[PDB]
Amino acid sequence: IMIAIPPDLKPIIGRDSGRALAEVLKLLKEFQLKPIGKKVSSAVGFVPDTGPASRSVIRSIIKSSRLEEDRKRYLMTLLDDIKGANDLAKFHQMLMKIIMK
Amino acid sequence: INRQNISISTLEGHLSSIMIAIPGLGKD
Amino acid sequence: QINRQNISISTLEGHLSSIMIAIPGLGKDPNDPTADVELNP
Amino acid sequence: NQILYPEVHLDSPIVTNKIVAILEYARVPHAYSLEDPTLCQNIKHRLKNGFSNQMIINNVEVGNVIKSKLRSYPAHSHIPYPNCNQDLFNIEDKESTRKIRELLKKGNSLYSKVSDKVFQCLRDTNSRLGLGSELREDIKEKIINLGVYMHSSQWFEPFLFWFTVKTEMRSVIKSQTHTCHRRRHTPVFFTGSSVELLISRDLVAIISKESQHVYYLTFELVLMYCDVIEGRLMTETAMTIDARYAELLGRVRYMWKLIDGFFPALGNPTYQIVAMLEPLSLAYLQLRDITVELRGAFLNHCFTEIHDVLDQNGFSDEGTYHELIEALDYIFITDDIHLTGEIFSFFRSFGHPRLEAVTAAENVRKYMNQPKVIVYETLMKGHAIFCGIIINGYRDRHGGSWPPLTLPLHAADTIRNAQASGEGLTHEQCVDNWKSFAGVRFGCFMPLSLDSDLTMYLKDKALAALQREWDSVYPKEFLRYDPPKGTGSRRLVDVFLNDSSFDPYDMIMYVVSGAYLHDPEFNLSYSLKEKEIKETGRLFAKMTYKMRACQVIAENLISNGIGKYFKDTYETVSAFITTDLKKYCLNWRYETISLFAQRLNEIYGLPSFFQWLHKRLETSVLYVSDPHCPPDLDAHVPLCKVPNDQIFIKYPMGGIEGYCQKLWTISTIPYLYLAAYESGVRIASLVQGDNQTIAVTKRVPSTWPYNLKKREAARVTRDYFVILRQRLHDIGHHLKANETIVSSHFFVYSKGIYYDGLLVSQSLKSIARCVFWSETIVDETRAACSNIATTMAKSIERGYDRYLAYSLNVLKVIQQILISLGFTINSTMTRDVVIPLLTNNDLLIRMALLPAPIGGMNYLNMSRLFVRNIGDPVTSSIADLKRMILASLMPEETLHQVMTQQPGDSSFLDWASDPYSANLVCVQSITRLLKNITARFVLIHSPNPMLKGLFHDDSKEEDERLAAFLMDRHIIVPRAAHEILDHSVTGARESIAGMLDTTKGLIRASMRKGGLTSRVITRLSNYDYEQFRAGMVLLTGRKRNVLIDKESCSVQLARALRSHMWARLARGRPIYGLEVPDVLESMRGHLIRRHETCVICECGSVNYGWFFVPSGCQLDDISRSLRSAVRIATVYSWAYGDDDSSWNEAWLLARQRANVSLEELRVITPISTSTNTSLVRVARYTTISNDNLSFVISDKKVDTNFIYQQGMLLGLGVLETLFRLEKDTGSSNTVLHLHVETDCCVIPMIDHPRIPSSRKLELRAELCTNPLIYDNAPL
Ligand SMILES: Cn1nc(C(F)(F)F)cc1C(=O)Nc1ccc(S(=O)(=O)N2CCCC[C@H]2CCN2CCOCC2)cc1
Ligand SMILES: [Zn+2]
Ligand SMILES: [Zn+2]
Repeated sequence: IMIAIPPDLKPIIGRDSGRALAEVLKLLKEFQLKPIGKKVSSAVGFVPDTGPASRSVIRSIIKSSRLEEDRKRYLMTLLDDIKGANDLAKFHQMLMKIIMK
Repeated sequence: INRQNISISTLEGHLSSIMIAIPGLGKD
Repeated sequence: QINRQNISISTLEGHLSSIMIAIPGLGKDPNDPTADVELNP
Repeated sequence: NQILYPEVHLDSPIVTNKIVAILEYARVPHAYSLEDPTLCQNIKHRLKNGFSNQMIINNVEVGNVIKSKLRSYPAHSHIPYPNCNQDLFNIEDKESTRKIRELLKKGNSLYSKVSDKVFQCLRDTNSRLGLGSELREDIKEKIINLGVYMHSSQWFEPFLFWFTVKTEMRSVIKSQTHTCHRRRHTPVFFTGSSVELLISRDLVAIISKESQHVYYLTFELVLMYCDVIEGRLMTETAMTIDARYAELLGRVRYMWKLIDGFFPALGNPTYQIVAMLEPLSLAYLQLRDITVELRGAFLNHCFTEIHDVLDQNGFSDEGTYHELIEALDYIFITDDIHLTGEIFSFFRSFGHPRLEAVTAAENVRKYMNQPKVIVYETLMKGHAIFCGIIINGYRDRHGGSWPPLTLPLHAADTIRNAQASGEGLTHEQCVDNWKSFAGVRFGCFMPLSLDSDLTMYLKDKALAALQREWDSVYPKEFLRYDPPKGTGSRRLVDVFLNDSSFDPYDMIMYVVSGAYLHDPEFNLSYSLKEKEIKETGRLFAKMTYKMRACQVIAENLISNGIGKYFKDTYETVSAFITTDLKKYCLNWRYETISLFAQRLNEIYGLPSFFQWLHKRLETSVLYVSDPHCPPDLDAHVPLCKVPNDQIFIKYPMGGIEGYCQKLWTISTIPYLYLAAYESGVRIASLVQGDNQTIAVTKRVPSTWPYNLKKREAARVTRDYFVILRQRLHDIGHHLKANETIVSSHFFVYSKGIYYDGLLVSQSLKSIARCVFWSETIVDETRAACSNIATTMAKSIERGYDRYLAYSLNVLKVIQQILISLGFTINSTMTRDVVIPLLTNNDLLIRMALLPAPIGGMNYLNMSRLFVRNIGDPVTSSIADLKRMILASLMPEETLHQVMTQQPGDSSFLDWASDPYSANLVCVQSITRLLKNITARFVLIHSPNPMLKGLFHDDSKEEDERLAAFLMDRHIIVPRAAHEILDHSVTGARESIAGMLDTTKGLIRASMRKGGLTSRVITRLSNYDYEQFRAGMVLLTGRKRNVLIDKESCSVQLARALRSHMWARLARGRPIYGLEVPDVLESMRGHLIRRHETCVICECGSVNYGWFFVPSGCQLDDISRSLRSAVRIATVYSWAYGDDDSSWNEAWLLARQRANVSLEELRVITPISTSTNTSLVRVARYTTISNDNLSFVISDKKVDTNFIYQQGMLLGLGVLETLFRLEKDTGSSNTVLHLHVETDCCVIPMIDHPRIPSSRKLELRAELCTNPLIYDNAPL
């Protein structure tokens, strides 16, 4: 009854006949909700990334923590040199562990 | 009767999955 | 068999009769024809 | 006509068009830059044509003067607002404001004359409660040198500057705008030490000397700056004098000093960073979460938005961003939760953004016209849940049945059996086979409650001119063509009253018939909102008369009928999801609303009625209009041929905020419950203000790590949020990811930001709003001296210090009387009273210290600081004066003066309409009196068929007659008289007249009509002289009273006071049932430590409240059915009480209320033997015991003579003020005894059987039949 439209067949009739022109071709039907991933930084769970916002919020966590000031400067120093998504995330896990301790 | 039943069931399943498109004009 | 056919027919009819209250319009008067006249004069 | 002084506070939204128009008329060069050249080019072409009028002839001279003077400083520049907002906060000069300087200095000297005595009295009061023998010695110095502190701040000079400028401007405008004198000479450019003001009729021009920066402002800017600076001064003083706010002081000071720096460089967008305050506060509070995965969640998006706004404005560098991050860090990161939420208040103390008109419609025009795609299956499941909820809602209250309900067609035998038998059903079956409900059809079983009251229509609003004449709202000059005349008024109340034929089922029928889709006059318009903090901001909408009426009727119907349906080992944990709700009304659609609209059209009887909004909108064009934003047109064309651009909104689909609110509110829940089912967890919802909150719960095993439970809650809620976002995107509404906050501890609501049981609050929110003039039509000292005390009493309970609040109130009152008496724009203050007051000193301070209910001008008595409501506002103030004269703050003569002051002249009816005031000469409220005198006329001369016959010419006559009959007996009772008269027809008229509000426009209209006599105009405009005359004569009168011995108690004193005062109507007959003892006179206390005795508990006193708190380390964290208007009958009958013969009169007045028989009344009334809280923390650690409190006077089953609630409130107050500073609770546990003794306040009451009737009763000879008035045909 219609052309193969993603099931590979999902018919769609607009309010009137000729009103689907906005979402028929923009494959290429509609920009759907982005998949909320536990690996991509989203408001349902915080994970770091290469953005400067990540470094800033990490420093802010270190400052707001109830951790000693000498150890605060310790992690400051140990942090100034890190670079890389994987090792950033790893140090993040270690930091969560230490502060929850 | 069996093929008629299954054909009607597939048609119902087709019509149970349908999108609705809305324009952005009042009277075209 | 025939009862299954009729219940499928009624399901189809209900689906169409509920799509016609939200498409909307496109007919003689499908919007709100079933409401009684009014509760009070 | 001269009784209308200009406004005294900012109420309009700043608009950068008005100032530009003013200056372009003035032909003064400027530096503003606008988006739309419409206004500029239009005014340019008009002035080129050469049209002008008196206002232009006026505002050209000011420009010529500025042009003349500018040549003195040849290196000047205009600094636009708010790019200039840095200097205008530090501006100052010593010379140009000299008068008010001497004024405030004299005020400070006056205060300093008695500061010591005030401290002595306060310390005595404190010691009386057993809180020690001396306060914390770091307080006395502040209490004494309070004035010095307020003078040694850093905002005093700008405050003086802007206050003087504002008063000068008000004087000029009020003097000129009245047509008494038409000829006028231009003002001259004043001079001074460093500034030079020019005050035109509408603009202010400031030119410094060393900087040569030039400033042009308007009346609105002047008002706003005055308010801002005054608030900053009061708040900084209140933080300085107190100690608890030590580090908060530094924080706020740094915030001010920092953000004030971005203004001269960033520009208007700075208000975005300003608006970024609350989210940052919530994120920094989240930083202390217990599930380490949530830390920084919202913080990441906040920082991303900050970096976005910076990189967009153009600060492409990165070190600046880093430094801003560090600064915000130092500002917000702290260690005290109760102070984490204090920055919430200062969010408004940076001014307001100049918002245009285009960039407000540019947002909604793009958010409305945009296609969408929904999923039929999800929509149907939602509809199924909705139908099910309705089914259960009706199944309750009806024995569990579906009698008038739907009729399925092919539903499964399971669901059909529920209807067949009568049980209920849950969301499970509905979401399982929604295919069942696909095709049901209801039957109306709910009546339209239509004659309940007249509140909705009477709530004042605006309107809009008819569709064919929409260019009326613009003035004549600001267009390129002459507009037409607007005949339809813009006053809802006036249009609704001056009608002739009205009946609500004419509007409903108007909609049902479908005429509203061809009514050739309906129109809708948009207008900006004031006091916003976003350039986009918001708007609000007004429309035409019939459509507005239909809308409010429909809203009342839905909110008065079906709306009430949706009102409502292992344990439960719960997370919290908060999200904003703005920009949701622009995302509904017909396709998604039609189902519920159809179902309501079914269960109400009305066909095709509950979907009118989109059906009418989709063919009507909207636009936003302000008197200085003109549409770029050549000549008048209808509303359709306009191009959809830059002010207008053609053919929208989404709704408009506010309208049909309840519909959306009750239609959104099924999606929530669907997501809840899909995630297998129960939820609850709430909407508080401008953001939805949701609480998702989950069951867990009892014995477990608390942290583990709080982790499991978050784990569940993550999946739940994912599912809910998916479903809402399926339906069409995209719940954004960033703008919501997941938390394990807290959620914001109106009163405060709740957090894990204890509520944190912003105490300093109210202090910043105590000002020198209350908001009224005629500025009145009696009004301002109350507007001060109310805000002080508010700011007290939210955390501040009682003693410092009292001292600041006294200082502000003494500093307000001086301004109202020696520096004002009033014209009645003659030298012959201005001098004899200012020359003397002790008289002035005495008049300023004496309480109000006795005759002075002070509106905050001591007993009010602790309890919420005081007992008897006469005996309270008398005891207050007694304590003052004991502490030697006032001489001895004052008591006799007040006891022998000269009475007034009052009626018999006001004694009933206000049952506590021992009335004095001219102590009324001008605005509150003018309201009624201007209401009664319009309310009596309107032919509306809804209020016919309710208001004859002889209203006041029957009023006074009924009041006299009720009152005059051998024993007077004001309380029952007040209650009955309010519950009778006269009370109905009074309530309607008061509920109907007034304004300057309506008052001026009634004046032009002539509903006020010139005699009354004189009596009103000559008022404020009279309170001063009376206070002078009371404070100078020299009499005595040999019976007065100042050791006689307050109640036995106030009885004599009332009697002597208004004896002209008592003739010696007593006055009973009005006075109770005062709290702070008969309540001693004692602080039981570990190992000591209890002196005042052992010297003879035996009754006392017993409080106990342990050493728990905390303060860190842990034939009648469903009555109708007839209900007044029963309460009135009980108020009259059981009187054998007077049962006749009781029945008579109840019948005048409504049609009821004597037997029905007697059986429906009851019969008695008488014919007469979560604002503090330390409360949750106490254990109150009322063991030894049973000893009350006569210990009877009568109302508590002293209020046990007030006793407990005082106990909790002192127990709180003990631990205000220390974080922990100390070493040991503390007990508190609170004894009372009221033997000197006992009344030897002699309860009479009843006052026999002593007058021939007389009423209206024709019982009224108006529908609204109580039902003369109820059953
Ligand atoms: C479909 N969906 N899902 C969710 C949720 F996220 F919670 F799941 C929420 C919704 C939804 O649309 N809510 C909703 C509910 C109501 C309105 S509103 O127009 O009436 N208006 C504006 C917004 C805030 C409420 C109200 C204030 C209007 N002021 C006007 C002046 O007087 C005082 C009230 C608009 C949208
Ligand atoms: Zn005791
Ligand atoms: Zn007493």
